[PDB]
Amino acid sequence: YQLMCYYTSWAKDRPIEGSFKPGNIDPCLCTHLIYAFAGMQNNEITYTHEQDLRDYEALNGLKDKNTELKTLLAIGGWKFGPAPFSAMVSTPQNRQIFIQSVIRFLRQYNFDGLNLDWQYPGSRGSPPKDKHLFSVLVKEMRKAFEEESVEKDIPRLLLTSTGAGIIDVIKSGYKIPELSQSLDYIQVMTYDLHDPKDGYTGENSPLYKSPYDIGKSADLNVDSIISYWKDHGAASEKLIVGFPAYGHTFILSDPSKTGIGAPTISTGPPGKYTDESGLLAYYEVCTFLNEGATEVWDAPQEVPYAYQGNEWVGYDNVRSFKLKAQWLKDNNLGGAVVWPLDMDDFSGSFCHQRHFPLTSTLKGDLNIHSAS
Ligand SMILES: N[C@@H]1[C@@H](O)[C@H](O)[C@@H](CO)O[C@H]1O
Repeated sequence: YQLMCYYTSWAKDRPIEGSFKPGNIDPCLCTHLIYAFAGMQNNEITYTHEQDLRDYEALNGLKDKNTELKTLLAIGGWKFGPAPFSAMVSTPQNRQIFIQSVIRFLRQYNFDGLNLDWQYPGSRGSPPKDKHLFSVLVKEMRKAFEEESVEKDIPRLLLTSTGAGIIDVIKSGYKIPELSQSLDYIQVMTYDLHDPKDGYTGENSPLYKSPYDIGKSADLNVDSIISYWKDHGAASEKLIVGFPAYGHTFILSDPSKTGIGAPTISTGPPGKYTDESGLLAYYEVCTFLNEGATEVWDAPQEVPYAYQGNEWVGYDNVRSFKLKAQWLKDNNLGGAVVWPLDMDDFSGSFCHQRHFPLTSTLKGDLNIHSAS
């Protein structure tokens, strides 16, 4: 199995004790490390900020301590949006320019591969044709990586891609049979399945359906999502399950109702270090628990959730990860991806359970392999 881990670029911009630098990561903890996000300019891959080139050098410099470790560069993301991709895949000319720049760029900075993260190739403003086009880009990109590897004579560069965790998004933007043929891996976004927008309390990455999940919500769970992918042509070995190191905060309209499906008003207040609304890193949830937040286990969905006053949090802990890692033996080889690493108690300061409690669990249960 593979233990992939995301390293956010804006993580080192958090308050000192909440700041995570690329060289602070354990080289033997993951099998694949993915870099926050790269940018695009003139249908050419490029960095987001000059500071980045220094993160690349430090990120790949870990391959000295762990020779089997592989690093990938991710382009895309939610903020990025579909617009730039739609325009880059529009013509074979633009396509060939991106692909070559991705090769030059990746080979120059010592990356072993590229992670495409086109947030939804068929929705959010992307036309239906992009479902077909996205497929073309992959087949084309896979082929050049292949030629480059033959002529230059070096291990081929990996090509992965994220995949929707929402049925209706998968149907309009992903050609799974063809895609599962050209990609090396598919990181499935099995998280954010419920958010304060829904209007009720829900869970971030539930393993199973909730006795309250009705209609399309019945599929809003790891088990159902993975099965849809598998049933539509995706190879189990190539599927990589999403493991979030954070939770989502809601605000109960009645502190009397603190269970799943409880009526909500809005997202929760920003956390001390991760400054957003609606979220809380794993280590930030530990403080919440430590300050008297009533912790309860969701048996039907196999995940935890806690609450304080009118503050509700749906997250994941070591127990939910272990339970999820055992389920992962659905020949769901390949394995899991931690999203994001910097949101795990990397220092042991907040959750007094040593470094990377969540990732350490996945690593042990997936028996991560490394002659080091
Ligand atoms: N590439 C990022 C990932 O960090 C995240 O796993 C995915 C689904 O949320 O969103 C993307 O934009």
